[PDB]
Amino acid sequence: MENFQKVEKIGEGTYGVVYKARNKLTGEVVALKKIRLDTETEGVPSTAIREISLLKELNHPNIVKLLDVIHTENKLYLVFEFLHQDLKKFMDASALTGIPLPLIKSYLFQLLQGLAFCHSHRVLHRDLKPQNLLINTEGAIKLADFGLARAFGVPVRTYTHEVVTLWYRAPEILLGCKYYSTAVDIWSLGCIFAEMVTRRALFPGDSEIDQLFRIFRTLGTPDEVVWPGVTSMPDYKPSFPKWARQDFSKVVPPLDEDGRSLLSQMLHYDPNKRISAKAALAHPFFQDVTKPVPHL
Amino acid sequence: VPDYHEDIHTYLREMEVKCKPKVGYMKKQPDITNSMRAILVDWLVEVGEEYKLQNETLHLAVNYIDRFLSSMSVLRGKLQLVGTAAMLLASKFEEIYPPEVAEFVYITDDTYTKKQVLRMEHLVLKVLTFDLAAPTVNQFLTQYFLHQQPANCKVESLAMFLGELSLIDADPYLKYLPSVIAGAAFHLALYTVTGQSWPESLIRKTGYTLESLKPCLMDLHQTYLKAPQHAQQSIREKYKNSKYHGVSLLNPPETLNL
Ligand SMILES: Cc1nc2c(s1)-c1nc(/N=C3\C=C([N+](=O)[O-])C=CC3)ncc1CC2
Repeated sequence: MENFQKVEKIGEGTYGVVYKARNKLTGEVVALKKIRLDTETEGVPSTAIREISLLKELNHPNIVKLLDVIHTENKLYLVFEFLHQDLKKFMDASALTGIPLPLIKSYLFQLLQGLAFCHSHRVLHRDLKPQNLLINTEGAIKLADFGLARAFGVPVRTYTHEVVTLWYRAPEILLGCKYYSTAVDIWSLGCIFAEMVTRRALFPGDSEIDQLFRIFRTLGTPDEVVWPGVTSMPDYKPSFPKWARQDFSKVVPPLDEDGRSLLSQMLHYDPNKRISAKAALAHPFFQDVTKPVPHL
Repeated sequence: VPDYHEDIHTYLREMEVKCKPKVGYMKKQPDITNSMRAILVDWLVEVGEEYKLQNETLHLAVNYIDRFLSSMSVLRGKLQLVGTAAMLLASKFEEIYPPEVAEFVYITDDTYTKKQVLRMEHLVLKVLTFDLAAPTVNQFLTQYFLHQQPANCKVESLAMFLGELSLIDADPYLKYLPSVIAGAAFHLALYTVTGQSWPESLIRKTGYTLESLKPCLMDLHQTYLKAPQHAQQSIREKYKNSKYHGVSLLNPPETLNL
């Protein structure tokens, strides 16, 4: 820690405060995530245990690079590579003007490559949201904050007292299924994709029932035909309203046909029919993907 | 619906080779023995049952212990402190909400303090270089189950039972990789219950001929026969419950016909 100089605070994660810092010896600018580890608590928090272990297995351009873990008596520091800012800020700053389509398509392509890498190395992220996605001045976007990430060598069980986002939560989780799957991450990335295009959150719910009704009123109320088993799920009720699927052209106007085809395959109700990250990368939407740079 | 099961099974086969405990590590331990390890591992089974923990949490804790005991010398009075620390870390990694540290101290009959357990946790992390996502027999067995034709609850619960028994005895089962034990376990459950064998689907996927599984299938058979006489009984008692379809009451085959 002697070699690092704290420049400024850049944020707060799922366990500690984060600073921008520079290596006095090499010059490299980093992001120092500091967790206080006094005496009496529960020890090293589980969020830290998972982020460190999973993240040091994952080496990929579209996943934040954990550079070093500095280990002391009363504090634990995680040294990450520094990125310029997060998506949420870039969205708010690019609100009204809009994020250019080519930069949207580049970003989703890169996010899908990172997600395909995670899933093939049995890692669920579970918390994909604009605040957790980081961008730099060169046009890269990277998956970050793996505190709630789980290894799914054995199926990952559902929380109930949750602790996740909402907004970017998959419908099968809201309807009470027992297990997570890689489909919940693709649902989140679909919502973010729609959000960059419409410049606003797709399903901004205030509770679980409020969140379901926001999905329902945009994609229609699911039945046995689109999603067999859906009427025999714990949190499903036959009193739910019977709404109809709206035309995708009125939900994401500024999107071409290839784009709407993709978004609709990412927001498929049935987790089995929902498109995988690997499959999405082969989609015609990404046939003309370029690498533009943001106005940052 | 898969798409990367093959990628995952490939990657788990890479990782188990790297996350493997040193095979002859107990000979180089001055104060501790395989029999002491058997008591520790068995106590952890009872801790799992008492605290309603996942069967995977158990498998990961044993892996942590075996890796930690591969590079650090430990005296008998501290072996339980290593195991408690291992279980606390496996609980933080695999459980949604792990038991509090206060609970992990109470299970030790106040042999250790909260301070010591918190300190061991930190030492365990340092020795293992924060590599906690280790492949387990339990993991491979879950994948192998997808190649059942058809599914059988007794086969699944029996396979698990035999997989947990291998955790108690380092004396043979540290020379086999988790995937191989999982294979032996899977065949022997299949054979005892329905008379079926280690399927063709898994021979092509894993590359393990029934003949390659034979050495391990022999040791596990004896263990299954000798189980009711073993010094350690926590796993048999655990798998007598109706939630595991009473698979431990079942009669082992007298021969295997290999
Ligand atoms: C909770 C968090 N985890 C990380 C964060 S934030 C992180 N952020 C950044 N970059 C910045 C992020 C922001 N921001 O608005 O979150 C602002 C300036 C820089 N750069 C690197 C990281 C590393 C991982």
